[PDB]
Amino acid sequence: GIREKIKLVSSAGTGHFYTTTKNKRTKPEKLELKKFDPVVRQHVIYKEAK
Amino acid sequence: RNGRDSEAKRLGVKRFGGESVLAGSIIVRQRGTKFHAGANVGCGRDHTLFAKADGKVKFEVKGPKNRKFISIEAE
Amino acid sequence: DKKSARIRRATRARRKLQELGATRLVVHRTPRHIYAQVIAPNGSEVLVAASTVEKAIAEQLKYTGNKDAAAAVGKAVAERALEKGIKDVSFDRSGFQYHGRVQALADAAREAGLQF
Amino acid sequence: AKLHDYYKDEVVKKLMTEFNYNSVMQVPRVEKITLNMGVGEAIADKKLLDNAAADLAAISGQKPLITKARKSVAGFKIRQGYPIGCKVTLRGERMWEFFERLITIAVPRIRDFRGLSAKSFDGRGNYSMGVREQIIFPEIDYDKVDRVRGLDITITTTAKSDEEGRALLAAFDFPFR
Amino acid sequence: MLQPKRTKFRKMHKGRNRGLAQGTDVSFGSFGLKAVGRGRLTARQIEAARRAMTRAVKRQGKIWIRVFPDKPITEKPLAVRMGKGKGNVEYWVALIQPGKVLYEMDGVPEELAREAFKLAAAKLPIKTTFVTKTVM
RNA sequence: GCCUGGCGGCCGUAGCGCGGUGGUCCCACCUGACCCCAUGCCGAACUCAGAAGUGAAACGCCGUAGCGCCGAUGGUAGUGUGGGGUCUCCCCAUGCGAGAGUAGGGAACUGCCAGGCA
RNA sequence: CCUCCUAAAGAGUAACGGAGGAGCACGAAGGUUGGCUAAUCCUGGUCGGACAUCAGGAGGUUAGUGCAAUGGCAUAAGCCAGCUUGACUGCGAGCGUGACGGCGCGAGCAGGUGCGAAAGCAGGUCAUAGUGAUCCGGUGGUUCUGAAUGGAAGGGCCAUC
RNA sequence: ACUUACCAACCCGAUGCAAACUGCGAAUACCGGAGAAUGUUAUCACGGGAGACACACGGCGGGUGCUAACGUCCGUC
Repeated sequence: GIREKIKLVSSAGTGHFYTTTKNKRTKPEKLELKKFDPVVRQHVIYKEAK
Repeated sequence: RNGRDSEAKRLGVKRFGGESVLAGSIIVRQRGTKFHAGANVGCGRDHTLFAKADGKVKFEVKGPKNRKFISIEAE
Repeated sequence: DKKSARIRRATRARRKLQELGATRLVVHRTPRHIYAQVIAPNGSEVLVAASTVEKAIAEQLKYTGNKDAAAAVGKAVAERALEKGIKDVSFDRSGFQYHGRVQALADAAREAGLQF
Repeated sequence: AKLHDYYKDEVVKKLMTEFNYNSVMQVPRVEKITLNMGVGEAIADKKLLDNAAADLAAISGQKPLITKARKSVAGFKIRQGYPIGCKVTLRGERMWEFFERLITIAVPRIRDFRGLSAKSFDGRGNYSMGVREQIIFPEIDYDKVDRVRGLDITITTTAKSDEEGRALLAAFDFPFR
Repeated sequence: MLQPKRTKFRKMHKGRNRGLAQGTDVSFGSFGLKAVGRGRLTARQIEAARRAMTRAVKRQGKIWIRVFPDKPITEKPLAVRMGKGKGNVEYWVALIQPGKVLYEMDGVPEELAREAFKLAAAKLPIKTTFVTKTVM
């Protein structure tokens, strides 16, 4: 319902992104997580986008 | 007001005491841990009990609470 | 319930070691002493033991029940373990915190050459 | 401090004599002293509980623990987790220091002091008494109060019955009616 | 007219009335009316029999009712077709098996008890018999 | 042989209560708290350095059918197959046969290791 | 679509049969390490009332679980705190359930990572509802293709709306 | 605060009832292993071709209906 779809984009420039959801109303701060980037095969910071 | 039901889930003991099992075969499907896991038996995320080794299924009752355990005995 | 708390605190690690089928170096601790045993996977036979209440290591200690005593007991149990041929074991703190005398015994065993 | 070794010297001997105990450790020992306020009306404003905590810090040296409402009761408009009180637990040297600071100093300063109760022993050898004015305590200045709130002090013991609990507390010259 | 004060559910299945009665001995009083037959006992029937026997013994002795109607019985209205949901609750019954002691009685002579129980059994739909307290 | 500690087997015939009993070793409480470590306050607990005291509490052992627990035989209910009736429910032949209850039992039994005392 | 019952002690089983829910939520309400144990009542106690916090006692799960019901949960799956991103990528023996489309569980291997001294745990959450095939099309990546040749358009493959 | 011809929760003893209750619990059925005898392989897979998807009554176990119907809806023979 309220909880809207976003993508978390790699910070390695590979164009890889994960996709998730976020409640924008509560906790509006941008999401940031160490996720595995398979293009570079390293754990890298992924930042909220879209 | 009462014309509703859910698709039956086909839960239950899929493999009975003493039968031979290959590794990975589901023994019992269950809501909650009605059967607990013992030797060479793994518990799944939805509490499914499956064989972690090739063997024969064995049922037992163990522990202070008289709980039922599924074990696989290597043949 | 100072006892029952310790057993129900250790029970998860005890059980997990039982499913994994590991030879477990169980440590027991008390205000005056420290005990160590290595117990086979079946959980009903002791292969090697050690304790401050002995005479092999009791006269070389200012006071049984200090970190030096724990280190000595760890060295003794590790030495007799390697003598009897047991190398790879799993530590079982038995509900005591891995902080003080328990870790003293553990690192003594590690230095003496028990892989855990 | 003083009352510790006074207990060990005199009170142990007297209790041994007048209750014919077999072993020294049968004599009761004062375990702990718990001071508490139920703040009550401070659900609307948190500042009252902060003032109460400051009062506890003034009375007892250690800082207080804030207690939660533990459930929801529609009668008093509370819910699980709302701060509704503050408490301090006193053990050992600080317990004996507070026991001095109570029994010697605060006891003679009750308005129309008609003695003190004796039925209040919980039936198992533990005492509890409420003071109706925190200003009774010395460190609480008469000018640094925004609202008047009493408190409760509970003195526990290793006693087995109210009779020997009364004996131990009387051995410290506790007032009674 | 007896009825449960409340129930978990409003409508029970029909079920069956097989088997033999439990509670087949005069436990409270000295005399009792026992069921030889099998069937339902409606709350109206129970009230009718109770009224008859309480009139037979003009406010004297004590009377126990052992059977309580706790089963809802539904009936569909007239000019209505089959299906369209289960019918609405209309009355309550007690299933009676043979041997079930229905009423119990104390504090009266046996002749008056027999007369009162004849007047009561004239209102019930099942054959009954007179029984008396026994030891062991 | 007796006693204690650790880890198991079995999971109430093993528990809960009541009465007694033990400190040589062990265990328990216990003494102190700069430091190792910790309290959403408190050395209460966790933890460290010890050994003045007491087995008070806890713990182990022993006794006690107060409660829990276990529990026949016989009968009863139920039921597979075949047959019958007065067929909403029953009965006959044969095989299986409860639950509840009664009599009675019951104050667990046992394996490896270590220490003390014989 | 999910829970229970009818449903006749494996599965499955119908009616305009009897009763209730779902069309979400949460970057913590996930992972791991360490720790902890409820409801209710009884008694005593300042404002305190039958029911606010405190102290002890009986009690032993009559509590709790993000939301229905069932089944589970003390090693806790319930509560609290520290560090964290395994709500990872490729695969997957072998199973279960479907007419099929599909759905589900899964040890284990490779890579890289979090927590833990370590054994180890982690491929979201106590489990089971929280969903929509195909076609058309939009976005990011990918020189796979590119209608004379080099590009490019368009198309394919991967991620996603 | 006395008190009470009304009422009275808890607990204790006796007494029943339950599809959506279970501190118990069968007979049957079902799954698996081993062994004879018996049965025109009656089992499994793959391929060519179908038909059929209005069922009816009787017995037993039930929902619904009134343990009404040559009623209706399931299970099994």
